[PDB]
Amino acid sequence: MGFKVKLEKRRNAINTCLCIGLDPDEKDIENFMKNEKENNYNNIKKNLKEKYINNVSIKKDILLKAPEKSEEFFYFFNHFCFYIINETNKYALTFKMNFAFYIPYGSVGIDVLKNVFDYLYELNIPTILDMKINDIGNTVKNYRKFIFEYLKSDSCTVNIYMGTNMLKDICYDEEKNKYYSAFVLVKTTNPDSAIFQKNLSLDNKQAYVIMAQEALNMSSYLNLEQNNEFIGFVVGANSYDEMNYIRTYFPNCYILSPGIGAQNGDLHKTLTNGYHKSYEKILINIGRAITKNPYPQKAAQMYYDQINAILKQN
Amino acid sequence: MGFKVKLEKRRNAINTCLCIGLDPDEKDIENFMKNEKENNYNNIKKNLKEKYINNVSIKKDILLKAPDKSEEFFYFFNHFCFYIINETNKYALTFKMNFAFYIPYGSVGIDVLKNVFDYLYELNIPTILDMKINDIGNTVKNYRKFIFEYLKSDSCTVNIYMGTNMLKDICYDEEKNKYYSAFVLVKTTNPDSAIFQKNLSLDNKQAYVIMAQEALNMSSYLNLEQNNEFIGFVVGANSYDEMNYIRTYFPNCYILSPGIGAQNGDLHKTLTNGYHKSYEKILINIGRAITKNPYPQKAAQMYYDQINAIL
Ligand SMILES: O=c1ccn([C@@H]2O[C@H](COP(=O)(O)O)[C@@H](O)[C@H]2O)c(=O)[nH]1
Ligand SMILES: O=c1ccn([C@@H]2O[C@H](COP(=O)(O)O)[C@@H](O)[C@H]2O)c(=O)[nH]1
Repeated sequence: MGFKVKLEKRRNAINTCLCIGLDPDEKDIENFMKNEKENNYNNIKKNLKEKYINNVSIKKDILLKAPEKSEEFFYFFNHFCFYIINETNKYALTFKMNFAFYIPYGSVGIDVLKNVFDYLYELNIPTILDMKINDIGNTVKNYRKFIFEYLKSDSCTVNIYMGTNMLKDICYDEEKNKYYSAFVLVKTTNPDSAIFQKNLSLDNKQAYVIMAQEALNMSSYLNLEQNNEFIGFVVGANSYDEMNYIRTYFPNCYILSPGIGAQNGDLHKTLTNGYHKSYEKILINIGRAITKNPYPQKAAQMYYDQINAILKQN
Repeated sequence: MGFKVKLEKRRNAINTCLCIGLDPDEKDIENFMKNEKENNYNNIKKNLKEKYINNVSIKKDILLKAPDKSEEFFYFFNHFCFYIINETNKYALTFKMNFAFYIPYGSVGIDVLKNVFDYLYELNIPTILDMKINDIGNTVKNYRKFIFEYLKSDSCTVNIYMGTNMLKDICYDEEKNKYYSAFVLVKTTNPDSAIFQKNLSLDNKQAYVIMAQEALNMSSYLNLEQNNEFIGFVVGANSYDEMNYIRTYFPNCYILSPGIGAQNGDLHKTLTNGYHKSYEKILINIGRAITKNPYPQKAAQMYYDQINAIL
């Protein structure tokens, strides 16, 4: 229907802006495999009872077999992702998945990535692919096809330092007359992100302000928000004094904020600075704090309740 | 094994700085399949006669089949890349392959990319993966493993706008005590690349300059060049005023320059601005002008001879 409408519907459904990050590393997979075998696959057996696992399109036969040795890594990697989604999805307004974690093993991880997006799409849960794509317009069309046609993602992240015009070939497809949403990197959770995003300037404005400004110019040029799509901003949770300014200077803009949890922020200051009455425009991404926690559903609910309490106090 | 030594060794062997870009699109694959079907698989049959094709590690049971299905697209895509490598590798100092062209179909294209790097690695031809990676240090280690451990690439491209420190987790691996090379995006061939790389500045030095300096400071901090690795710059062929500034201000730097051919540059002016006696420090990337040309070897030789004349 459009990412804007889809986000706004689900926010009424579950009343949160929590964005769960699903970034499984190699140690998450082996710990999951060892724990399932020592506990008689209690989580995997629960996955196979879930409805939508019968609708994934890649190696469905292998995935539904009860515990083909070369497929062992594919099996537990994919089932670990189902486990996290099954355990925590009721608290998630959005799921964000970083492309880097699904490529380091070659094609096998892309098949897992495809199944994860198929799974979330049948749950009708909004998705974000954190791929931070950037290239010339001819080349970036390949990224658009992978993100929005193959995976059927709702959105992705973009690094427009090479030029804002790349958004014309990411957020718009003239041949299908289709519109897509994206989050451009504005201020990032790197400790040394300032050297370029702060200390560079044009007309006594810091680079992140000018980059956010240029991003919205492209958004209006492509008429995304008339098609219920948008171009948003990635603003790190630790950047409290740029967050305010983004919300103040650009009201009604969508912000994706990572850095709470594994990178050690303060949730109240982040959410209040980026707050908006439509709080789907202030997505709080929490990944490793949930996915590496021993009781993931318990962890998701903890951050779910904390976010709602800070919303009420707004 | 070091990238600096590998580049300079091969440069003496074939005496060129041509970088052949292998960016096959959807129509390159369909056209290759169509012509192979019309002409009794003459190029695919030539690919299977090569000794080194046995060195690919993914689905060799399909790749080495006589030409004959769900595996049909994978087969012709993979063989098209081998076809180009077989036709043109004698003129290439390095091969650069842009990750974007290998992902849009899902995992199948990554299998081709792996086999392509396997093929080039056994031919001992230097490789570049044009992926322009950028992320936090924890995340980018995954790119380093995919690029330098899985594909065994010699180098890749990086966008350090998120912070120079990501190079610490790309060009160096503390657990293995291994060093890798990279090319940082400095000035790009976008028509509107100026909006950020030119008009942004610190104390009236343009953003690309401060990014280039910050890139080499990181290279010196990691002691890359004593481990026969380096950090280089991506400087567009059309940017003659910055190409010359980089060559003078950073005299011994490695430069990777794309944009000649399909993006309508002038080879003489680009190469002269960035020239260095060790001309492996000025790689000229040519992609579509060769891969989309009807006679790829003839086009590669055309640019090879043209580059050699400019010296
Ligand atoms: O400025 C940014 C942009 C994106 N991410 C991504 O967000 C996720 C953070 O998850 P975690 O730190 O909660 O585990 C990772 O995928 C990371 O690459 C950041 O951490 N900071
Ligand atoms: O500033 C840049 C940086 C990288 N590339 C890459 O170089 C190749 C262009 O070669 P060609 O096919 O245009 O000849 C593509 O992979 C493209 O993504 C550019 O064209 N311009």
